[PDB]
Amino acid sequence: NDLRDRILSEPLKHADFFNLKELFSVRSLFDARVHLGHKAGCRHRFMEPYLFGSRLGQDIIDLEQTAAHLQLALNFTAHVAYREGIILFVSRHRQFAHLIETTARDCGEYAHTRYFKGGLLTNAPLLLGPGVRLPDLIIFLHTLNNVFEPHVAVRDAAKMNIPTVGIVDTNCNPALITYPVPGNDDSPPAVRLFCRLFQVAISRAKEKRRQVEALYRLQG
Amino acid sequence: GKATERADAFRKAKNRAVHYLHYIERYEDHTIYHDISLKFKRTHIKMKKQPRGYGLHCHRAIMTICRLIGIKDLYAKVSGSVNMLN
Amino acid sequence: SNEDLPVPMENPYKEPLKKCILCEKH
Amino acid sequence: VESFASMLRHSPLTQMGPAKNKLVIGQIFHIVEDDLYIDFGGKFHCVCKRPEVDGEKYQKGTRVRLRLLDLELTSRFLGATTDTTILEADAVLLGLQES
Amino acid sequence: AGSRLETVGSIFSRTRDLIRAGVLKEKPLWLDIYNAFPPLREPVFRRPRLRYGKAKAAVQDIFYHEDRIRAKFYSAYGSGPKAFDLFNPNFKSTCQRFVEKYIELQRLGETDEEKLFVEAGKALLAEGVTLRRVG
Amino acid sequence: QEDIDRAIAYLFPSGLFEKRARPIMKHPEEIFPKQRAIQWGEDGRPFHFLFYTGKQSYYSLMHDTYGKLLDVEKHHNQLRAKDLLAEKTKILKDPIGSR
RNA sequence: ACAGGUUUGG
Ligand SMILES: [Mg+2]
Ligand SMILES: [Mg+2]
Ligand SMILES: [Mg+2]
Ligand SMILES: [Zn+2]
Repeated sequence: NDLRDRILSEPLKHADFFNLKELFSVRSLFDARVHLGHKAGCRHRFMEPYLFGSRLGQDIIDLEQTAAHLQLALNFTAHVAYREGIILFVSRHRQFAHLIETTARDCGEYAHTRYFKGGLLTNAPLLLGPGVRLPDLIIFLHTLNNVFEPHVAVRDAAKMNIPTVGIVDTNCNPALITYPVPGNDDSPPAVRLFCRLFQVAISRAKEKRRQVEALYRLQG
Repeated sequence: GKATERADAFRKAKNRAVHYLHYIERYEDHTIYHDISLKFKRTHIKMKKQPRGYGLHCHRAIMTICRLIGIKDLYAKVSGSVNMLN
Repeated sequence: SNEDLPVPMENPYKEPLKKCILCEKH
Repeated sequence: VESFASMLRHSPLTQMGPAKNKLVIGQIFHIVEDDLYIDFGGKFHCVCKRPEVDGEKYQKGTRVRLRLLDLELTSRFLGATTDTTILEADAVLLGLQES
Repeated sequence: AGSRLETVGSIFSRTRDLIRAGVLKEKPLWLDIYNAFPPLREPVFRRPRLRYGKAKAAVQDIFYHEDRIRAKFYSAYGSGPKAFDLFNPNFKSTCQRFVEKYIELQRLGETDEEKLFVEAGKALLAEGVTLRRVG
Repeated sequence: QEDIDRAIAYLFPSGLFEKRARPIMKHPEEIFPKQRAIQWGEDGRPFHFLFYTGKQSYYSLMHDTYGKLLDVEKHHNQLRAKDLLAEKTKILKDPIGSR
């Protein structure tokens, strides 16, 4: 039991323990239309510090802070996937719902791209089952629903003390999101880039966990 | 907790009060850190930090809330409305 | 230090305002 | 390393300037019985009606020519705090990659 | 059980002070990762108040010196003959070639705008492209 | 079963108008309704990847149907690109009587 | 004032 704490305490002492810096860069985010946001009138008030400027009406999201936030988001999701944490990909957007279900299936994590029920996270012991384990991380691929209002889980996770990583556009509200990533969530390649980044992050985390357990079996 | 029966409302409030728990920073576990003067919807609360000898000279409900928190020394003055929920 | 930073200048693509049928007439 | 402002100053969307009456090559990525979802590439996808001539030549993956009118359709109305975005772009169909 | 208050503080503070008080006997597995790699901004709740009065946004417009020549190009010739290909990252349009000729004709010691404009308009014919002046 | 119900009707001849009130002895799988299988292991992690959607069977059926629709779409696009028509109309099932 | 009772189907 004393050596079990070593497996959980090892990755906490390193910054890039899973080597996620090679996954992306500012040029890898630029060609995916990530730096593009909505118009100037659709700008949320809490998006001003995360913006680079306005290119003839359309707001431009800076990519330096985008990558600086994405590094922390990928590190956190890789660490929670390493510590055997339940990860739920939530997104209410009727264009990439199938892509998100397939990404969560290839990741071995869980997905919610359908109509989020009322008491799902709060009234879980009555909505899901008698005793249910709530997800240890919620990754939001679209913060707003089809009504252009903040999602229900973005508030229910903050109510249930569940960490939330979220891709926020120029019209989103990151006040309650634990790890916001200022980028674009409306272009197909921009969505696919984030889905593949989180895919490779969970894959590398589970693989390094299996390797650490392989050496755990040889340490005794 | 609201229900048709009084014991049912009591239980609905007991089992629902634990889900909303605050943590009150208590200076030396007997008082508050500084004198706070707050203005709620229509209630004015003025609470002052007191030494070890001024034990709970507050409203009859604020004394109970501070006795549940752990504050052993406090002076509070409620002006304006005296609504219990506010 | 950066040279490619945008400069606070006026809008060059400012389309001229539309005129009425009797703009600058008598 | 390359800075984001340096790549954005030389990005083609910066070179285009205003999106009014601009010739853009866009690729179709979805097909509806009468509507064609063309991806001109900027932010959103424009939905155009299949013309009468050479209508069978428009398939998924076909690149066509468009005259961009608006990058994103947003407008304000009575008592609205923000705009009502349509999540679409406005452009007309002219041809299919003449070459 | 826990703290279901969203507007009081952040999830990290609400999970830390609960264990500090001794009501949460089990530490969540994400708390060590939050203590190790905290985000840039603490996820505290902030109400989106509206902006009244003379107060405006803090963002600035994106404009370069090349736009002043791109406006002349789009005012005189309009859209270039080569249609825009937004998929190509290194795509160079006719207006970009025009401003590339303009920035060097500026370095060649010329100040007059006509002597910087019509000479680049004639230099574009050296490569073999066509220009349609919109009357 | 045709001898089980026949022997029950003789040994316990209950005269009642409602057929469901009579004594009946069948296999437990027709008497008891379809019970839901376990959804999570001993560690708490759910089995299906759509468990947090409320309807992990219906949404999985819809996801498989959409995944096969996209496969048919891409295969038919490639077949139209190669100019081959080997499929037929297999939807008209009127003489069979399908619903 | 450490306050409490009292307007009303609420
Ligand atoms: Mg968006
Ligand atoms: Mg009174
Ligand atoms: Mg009255
Ligand atoms: Zn006039």
